Amino acid sequence: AHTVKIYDNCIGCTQCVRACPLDVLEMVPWDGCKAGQMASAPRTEDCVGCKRCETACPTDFLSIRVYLGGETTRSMGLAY
Amino acid sequence: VLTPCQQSEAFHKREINEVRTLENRQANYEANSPSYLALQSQIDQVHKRFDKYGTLLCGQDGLPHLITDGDWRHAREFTIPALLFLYITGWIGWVGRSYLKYTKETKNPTEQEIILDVPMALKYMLSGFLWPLSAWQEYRSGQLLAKEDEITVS
Amino acid sequence: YPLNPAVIFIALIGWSAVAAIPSNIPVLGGTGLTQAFLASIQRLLAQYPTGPKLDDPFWFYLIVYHVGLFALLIFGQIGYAGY
Amino acid sequence: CAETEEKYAMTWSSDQQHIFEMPTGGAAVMNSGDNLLYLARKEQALALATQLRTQFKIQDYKIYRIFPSGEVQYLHPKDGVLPYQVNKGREQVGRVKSTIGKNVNPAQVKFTSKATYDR
Amino acid sequence: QVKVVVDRDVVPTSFEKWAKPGHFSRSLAKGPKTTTWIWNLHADAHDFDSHTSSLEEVSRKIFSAHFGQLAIIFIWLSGMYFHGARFSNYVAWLSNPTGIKPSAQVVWPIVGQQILNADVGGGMQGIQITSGLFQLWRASGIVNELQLYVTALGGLGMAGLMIFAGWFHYHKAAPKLEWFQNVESMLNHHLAGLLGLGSLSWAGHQIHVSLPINKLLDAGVAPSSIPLPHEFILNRNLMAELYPSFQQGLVPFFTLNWKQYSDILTFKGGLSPVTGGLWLTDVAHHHLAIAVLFLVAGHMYRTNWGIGHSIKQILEAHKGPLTGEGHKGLYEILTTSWHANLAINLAMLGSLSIIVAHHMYAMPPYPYLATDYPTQLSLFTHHMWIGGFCIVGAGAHAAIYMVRDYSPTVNFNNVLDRMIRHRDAIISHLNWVCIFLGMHSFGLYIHNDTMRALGRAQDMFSDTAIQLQPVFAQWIQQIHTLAPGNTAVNALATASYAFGADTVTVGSKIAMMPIKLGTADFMVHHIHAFTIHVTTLILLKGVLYARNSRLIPDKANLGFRFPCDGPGRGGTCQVSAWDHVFLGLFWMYNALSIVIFHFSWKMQSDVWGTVTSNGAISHITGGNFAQSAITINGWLRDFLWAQASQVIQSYGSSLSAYGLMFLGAHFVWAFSLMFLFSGRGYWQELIESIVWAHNKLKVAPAIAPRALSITQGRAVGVAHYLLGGIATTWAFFLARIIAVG
Amino acid sequence: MNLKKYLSTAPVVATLWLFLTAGILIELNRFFPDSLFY
Amino acid sequence: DFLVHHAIALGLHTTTLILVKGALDARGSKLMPDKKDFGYSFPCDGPGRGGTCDISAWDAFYLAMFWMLNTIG
Amino acid sequence: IKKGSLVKILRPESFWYNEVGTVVNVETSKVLYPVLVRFDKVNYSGLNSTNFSLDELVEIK
Ligand code: CLA
Ligand code: CLA
Ligand code: CLA
Ligand code: CLA
Ligand code: CLA
Ligand SMILES: CC1=C(C/C=C(\C)CCC[C@H](C)CCC[C@H](C)CCCC(C)C)C(=O)c2ccccc2C1=O
Ligand code: SF4
Ligand code: SF4
Ligand code: SF4
Repeated sequence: AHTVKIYDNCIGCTQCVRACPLDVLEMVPWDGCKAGQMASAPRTEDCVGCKRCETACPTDFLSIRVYLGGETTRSMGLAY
Repeated sequence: VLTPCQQSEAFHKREINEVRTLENRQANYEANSPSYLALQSQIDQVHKRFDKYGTLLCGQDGLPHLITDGDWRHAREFTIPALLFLYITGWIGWVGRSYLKYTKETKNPTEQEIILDVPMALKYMLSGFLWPLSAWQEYRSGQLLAKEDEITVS
Repeated sequence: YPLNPAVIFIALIGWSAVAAIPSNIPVLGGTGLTQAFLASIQRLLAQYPTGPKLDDPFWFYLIVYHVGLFALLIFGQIGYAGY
Repeated sequence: CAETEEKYAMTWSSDQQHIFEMPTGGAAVMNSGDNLLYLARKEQALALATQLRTQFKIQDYKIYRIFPSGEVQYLHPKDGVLPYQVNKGREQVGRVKSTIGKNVNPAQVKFTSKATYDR
Repeated sequence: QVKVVVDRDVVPTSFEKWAKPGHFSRSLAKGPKTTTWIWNLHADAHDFDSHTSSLEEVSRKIFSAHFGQLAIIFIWLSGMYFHGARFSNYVAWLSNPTGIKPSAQVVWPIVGQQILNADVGGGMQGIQITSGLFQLWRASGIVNELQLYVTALGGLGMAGLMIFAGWFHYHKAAPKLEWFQNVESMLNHHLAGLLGLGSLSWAGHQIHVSLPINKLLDAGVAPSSIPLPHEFILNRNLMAELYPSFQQGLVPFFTLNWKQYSDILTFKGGLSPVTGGLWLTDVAHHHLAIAVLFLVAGHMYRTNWGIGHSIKQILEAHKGPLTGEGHKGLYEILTTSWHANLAINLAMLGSLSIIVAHHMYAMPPYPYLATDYPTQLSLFTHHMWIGGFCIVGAGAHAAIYMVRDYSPTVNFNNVLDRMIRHRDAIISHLNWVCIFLGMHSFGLYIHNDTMRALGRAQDMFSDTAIQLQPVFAQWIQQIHTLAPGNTAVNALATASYAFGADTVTVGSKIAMMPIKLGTADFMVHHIHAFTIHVTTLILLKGVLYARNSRLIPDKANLGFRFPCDGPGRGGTCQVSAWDHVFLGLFWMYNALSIVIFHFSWKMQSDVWGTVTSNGAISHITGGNFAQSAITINGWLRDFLWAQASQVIQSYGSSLSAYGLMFLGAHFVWAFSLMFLFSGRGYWQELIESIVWAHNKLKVAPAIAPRALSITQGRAVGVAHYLLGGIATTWAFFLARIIAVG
Repeated sequence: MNLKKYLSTAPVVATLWLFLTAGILIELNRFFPDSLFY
Repeated sequence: DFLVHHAIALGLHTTTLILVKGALDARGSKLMPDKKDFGYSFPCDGPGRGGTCDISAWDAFYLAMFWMLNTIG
Repeated sequence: IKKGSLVKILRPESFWYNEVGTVVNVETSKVLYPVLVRFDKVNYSGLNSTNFSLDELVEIK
């Protein structure tokens, strides 16, 4: 699968989950930031890899870095 | 071999051929046509064109070549407009550098570059005239350069 | 959707009879639009390999008769729109 | 097709018969009481979730993923609350300790079946 | 109802907001922290449906902007009338048009470029016109320089009325939206008032100016014995000599004895055998037919008086069964969304311009227009090219409707979105037609290419070989031969001499020859149907997949000029509804490049050229089309290698500026490829690696130097591919036909 | 009042300087044409 | 000889500009310094951060092939 | 250290690496990246406002 990794720069502004149109990303309460939040990517089996998250990631440089991995039916986004 | 151009054969062949060829259109008009006077001025601007290329070097092609060695006999060919040119874009470059180190310390450096402050612009446009011994004396203060600016990973 | 596949021949009544008696002479057909066609198909119908591009009343009254005949049968199925 | 690919049937309810836009295209009838909606892929479905949720209230909505064996799944939400909102049930997976700046060089990963970031 | 509510003192007129670039966009009034603000300043200069959603303020902005466009057009035509006045040889051209080549622009004498001043005759030199202004002035009856000066100064006068009108209609009297959605009145005044009184008043100009003047110039009168158009209306006596129906006055008009007006008006067709143009009796009669016919046409829209239609009750009445709802919604689409109106009007405007090209080559309507072949070529070619680009503007602004201004509530089950329900079945059959026509339009050329290259010319598609004689075009052209006796009963000659009788020659120059269409002309028409179907594929794929595709199901959430989605779905570069227009501009270049490469080479083989003694024939290439258009080596060799030779040897002469705009246009064409192939992920840190070299010398620019964005970094590849690609054929064509014709 | 700010922007002063040096080149190439020396 | 040999040195220094660019910014650039992680010829970084068409070290080959054919041309 | 201090960075994937910047907010609640630093110039995300840890907190005098 397209392995999404979410590093410790994630200050939890949640433009990533609102920017992902696939709900691979959710927010996890993590007591290491000011908002107490840090994003998680549990459901990367549906991850397209369109990097619409990384556009809307206002950290220093890309707390959430999408690595293009496997290519299944769902991860290739073919309709048929 | 670069012959001196005032005596080369194919040079004067181009003289006869272009004065005659452009002259062929001059017999298409009367003695007081405005075009006929214009081709009088053009024939003048061809004989002057070929007399003012006398001290060049046209080889077997009949076309005036150049020399860029700094032989000091070819200094009016290359090196005098070379030093002249380097003075002119040393002017331009020192104007632009001096204006950017102006607007770097202002209120809003973004609005400074759309709308040029023609007061301070035309200050630096004219003040950057003596950039060798002004840029050089700002180099001896260790200020033309910089250190520890942006870079990638290594 | 085509609930009324009723009649087609009412266009053949409706397009030939409106185009037979108006001759309007000095055109290709000195007779009407259809009389210049039915006479100019019976000369070619008995397996004649002729009828080139210079055969005027076969091709020209082919297309000009089919283009009004198509229009009047289509408008005949529009004659089952008010139901 | 439906006999070999995971059809995505989106089930949701509403209050009034509005009109939304299909991801296949055009306007849809939008049954007011309760309506399911078969689709082709997930981005169509959550793009429709953005299509309706950013306009108005369409909550109690989620696609039941019809995988071709026959049964369903449930993803958005799972704990019942919206994903960018924070619930105390989700376990974070997919992190490392620092930025990319401490990720390993790929000559240290060469001839090994590792990642450029696991360390 | 119809009433005009106008806001007064809308916007103050100080120069304050000129000091705020990007005042208009709150998304862009932050100021440039990067250089992408510079280009987004110009990419949002006319996104009027992106400034504010309020259609009143938008509609004021556009309606005032049109007057700026008409101001630039009146500056342009006043420029053409002044360059006709002071600089042209038009007065001397009016004496002998077949000998004197038309020139207006007289190049200033700087280094060398005074040699561009071509001695075209008339005693005065300058670079040769190909725009054909002198033919429209001989048709319009402009005699001496005085009407060119005065009409130029009236052009500046109307330019002042359009600047003052646009300022007046944005700032100190600007209307409401209820004025604009009053569209039955808008059609009611444009069909009748604009076009109706335009064609009627132009029939006035032709009957009271051109018919006496181009009867006298048809009689060969020098431009000194010709009286002014002034002097034909003080008395009918100077026109009753020329046309003896003016003696009866308007009395046979009001008694409907219009048989009496056979002098002024007739239906002859053909061409004038003396001037090589249309009969201005036919053209003036024609503008009367547009006059009465359009003034009939204007009065079918109910505005205040309860007489006429409304568009709503028309579009509702076509409630067809296979569409379900009928055309319900389109009066609300086309009166609330401007971009849809721009799609329709650019489609019909562009196709009108193509229609203009095809009607000007074969029925050359101006006197001595088909004599000078460059004005005959480049007025086909130019109107073909804008006639192309406007169709891509239809394919763009249809998509700009579909992305921004689509609303499924007003647009539910009607004729529109029921297409989008089966847009797979639209685009899939365009895909099939494109492949089928590509095989059967270009595979025939690879066939004849191989069979000629394999020696077996017995297996080609020539007239000698396996022929592909176009049956339908030759048949209907044969009908057009048989028009003026049979069906056009009151005609004399055909609709053109591209159809029927033997050729018309003026001054030993072939004005129009009947065009023969055999087995090569066939295959080039299938080129044209093919590359038309490909642009229709990209510009319907750009509209039906504009708002929500099945690849990307939220494009309206992304926009119109978005570049992409990402590398997901295996890469989704170039997927927006703008990017299809990016592609349709290259296919515009293809399709029109082979339209004009059909035109300028069939009519250098089958029409143009000279005639010699005993009426004998001579074409320019000499009949070298049907034996040579069937291949590509015949096409590239015998056309692009052979017709280039007068562009390439053009140095040392007045045609050398085309020898510069030929190579420089190869440069711009080749320079587009740098923008098309690469992308800003290279150039951004190439540039930032140069920003190191500015940060070292403290020459860091305060506006941060980004590279271009993606959509700009491909839009500029289009706009260089087309500027260089179009200016190559421009310089090639005008340097070809000026060198002979 | 604020017109002089518009006449201080980047493209307008770009034309009022490249127009000016353009006139330096053209007016310096009408008076002394064909200048390959010096 | 003079003019062409300047055009050839133009072709070489451009082609090595591409190659030394995408061979020393092959590892890390200030657009994305993660370029060591995605391997050699990864497609892009998506539209984020301005747009990222052809950031990879495969653009050195990709563009320097066009400049190679130009120069040997 | 404090708010308003002019701070050079020593992290190689910072866009403003070896460029000074102003401190806006510092939290003392063991956040791993507490020191919010914004800058004059602007990265490719359009955003000068970032945050850092304490090892990458080098001031000037
Ligand atoms: C402020 C003016 C200025 C100055 C002093 C420099 C100086 C330099 N640039 Mg340059 N550059 C500038 C503006 C300037 N640039 C602009 C506006 C652009 C965008 C077109 C570039 C694009 C550019 C590139 C792409 C490259 C350089 C490079 C270089 C370096 C090598 C010299 C060279 O070939 O220049 C190059 C000169 C040009 C490309 C054309 C000149 C640019 C304009 C036309 C003239 C600048 C005058 C300025 C606009 C005046 C404004 C201020 C005034 C109104 C008050 C040198 C440090 C090179 C480098 O890194 O070498 C180490 C390199 O590869 N520059
Ligand atoms: C019969 C009256 C009439 C006439 C002649 C026109 C003519 C025109 N309209 Mg128009 N219009 C009219 C009524 C009329 N309109 C009405 C009633 C409405 C409201 C429903 C509109 C709404 C409208 C819009 C929204 C737009 C136009 C535009 C245009 C121009 C198209 C460009 C063209 O063909 O250039 C050819 C140019 C000419 C033939 C020159 C025409 C100038 C003469 C003198 C007629 C103008 C008289 C003027 C309208 C009277 C105003 C009264 C006032 C002075 C008291 C053209 C000038 C478009 C345009 O370009 O905007 C200007 C445009 O976008 N019109
Ligand atoms: C009797 C009036 C009249 C006259 C003298 C002309 C004369 C001319 N027209 Mg024409 N035209 C007319 C009426 C007229 N037109 C009408 C009413 C229309 C609108 C339908 C047009 C539309 C038109 C176009 C689109 C073009 C011309 C062109 C021309 C010129 C070509 C020479 C030729 O042989 O054309 C002879 C003209 C004809 C054979 C046209 C006959 C049109 C009839 C009168 C239409 C009757 C209207 C009625 C509703 C029936 C429509 C359906 C019908 C076909 C069954 C010539 C000057 C061409 C041009 O611009 O020249 C360069 C051109 O491209 N005309
Ligand atoms: C000369 C280069 C070239 C060629 C040949 C094509 C060809 C094609 N493009 Mg195209 N295109 C090109 C450049 C080219 N493009 C460029 C430069 C752009 C830049 C903007 C585009 C953009 C573009 C778009 C945007 C689209 C196309 C589409 C198409 C296809 C149209 C359907 C068709 O004609 O099928 C017929 C095929 C041919 C005429 C090719 C020759 C086939 C010969 C005649 C027969 C087979 C040869 C041989 C027997 C094979 C067997 C031997 C072999 C196996 C060993 C067609 C294959 C469209 C598409 O997807 O298809 C509809 C489409 O939407 N193109
Ligand atoms: C796509 C365009 C095209 C066309 C139409 C042709 C046609 C032809 N080529 Mg050819 N050729 C082409 C492209 C084309 N070529 C290209 C691109 C190349 C170079 C790669 C060549 C290279 C080539 C060579 C080297 C030779 C030919 C030859 C021939 C001829 C005989 C071939 C043959 O037996 O056909 C085979 C035809 C079929 C198998 C029929 C299949 C198509 C049918 C008609 C489809 C019908 C479907 C139907 C309409 C469905 C609807 C009805 C249904 C629903 C009931 C024939 C005239 C030969 C020759 O000597 O010429 C005389 C020969 O030696 N060609
Ligand atoms: C070369 C190139 C660039 C670089 C183009 C640069 C950024 C623009 C160079 C031209 C501008 C206009 C230079 C700016 C100079 C100003 C005009 C100031 C100069 C002074 C006077 C001329 C006014 C891209 O940004 C790009 C993006 C996407 C795909 C391909 C490419 C691409 O091939
Ligand atoms: S990483 Fe960037 S985007 Fe994802 S949550 Fe933290 S801040 Fe919001
Ligand atoms: S990868 Fe594509 S899908 Fe998965 S999060 Fe980043 S953007 Fe949303
Ligand atoms: S940059 Fe090139 S690849 Fe990355 S998304 Fe935009 S287009 Fe697709």
